[PDB]
Amino acid sequence: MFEQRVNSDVLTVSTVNSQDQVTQKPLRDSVKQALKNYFAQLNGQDVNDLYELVLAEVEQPLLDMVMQYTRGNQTRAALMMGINRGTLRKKLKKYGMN
Amino acid sequence: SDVLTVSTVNSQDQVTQKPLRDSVKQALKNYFAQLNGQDVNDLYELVLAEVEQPLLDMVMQYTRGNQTRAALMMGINRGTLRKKLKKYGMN
DNA sequence: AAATTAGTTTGAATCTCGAGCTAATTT
DNA sequence: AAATTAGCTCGAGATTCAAACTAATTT
Repeated sequence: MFEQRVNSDVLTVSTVNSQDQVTQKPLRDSVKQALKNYFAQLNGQDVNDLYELVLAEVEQPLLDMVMQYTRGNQTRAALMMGINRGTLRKKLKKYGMN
Repeated sequence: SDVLTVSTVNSQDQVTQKPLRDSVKQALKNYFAQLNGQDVNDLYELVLAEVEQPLLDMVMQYTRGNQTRAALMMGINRGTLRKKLKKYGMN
């Protein structure tokens, strides 16, 4: 009665295909594309922060959204994110959202 | 300027970059809409996994399997990297 | 009025880190 | 042969955690 939703189709993005149709592709694939494009524009420059870089690009929208969902309620936001309330306050401060 | 972007296409078949954070934002709005007040619980490990896997995968490809060079690029410890590689069964 | 949340501290537990070593692999 | 990397181990330092609490806010 319940069709399987694989982990990769839980967070998805609208895309356009070779027959000009709108389809949902995983968010992972967006991340793959951002990076292929990041790499292509390196031309041998040194990177030492790729993890923090990516992590930010993802924490900011996540906090942004969960805070809107909870209408500013930090205790609720922490409970649905699955992290300590203090940890959250730390992150909110890090991105100027407190 | 924004280093992490993706390609979008509009109705006039013109292509344009957009920040990766915008995709994430779309994805979450879509997730929240799809659940109607069902409780969300581990949203941080969820997203982090969706992002850490293709990150490891792309960097390992770029360094051709070299874990030591990979960790250096990412700015994390070689142990941490191995640990993450274990976590997602890429070993 | 009661209930919940914000803001804060304290210490325990978990993670991340560099460092250090040898065997295997690449150069 | 020399050089680098993989796979370990061991603390040390940093981070996340849950408890506590009271003031502030929302219900």
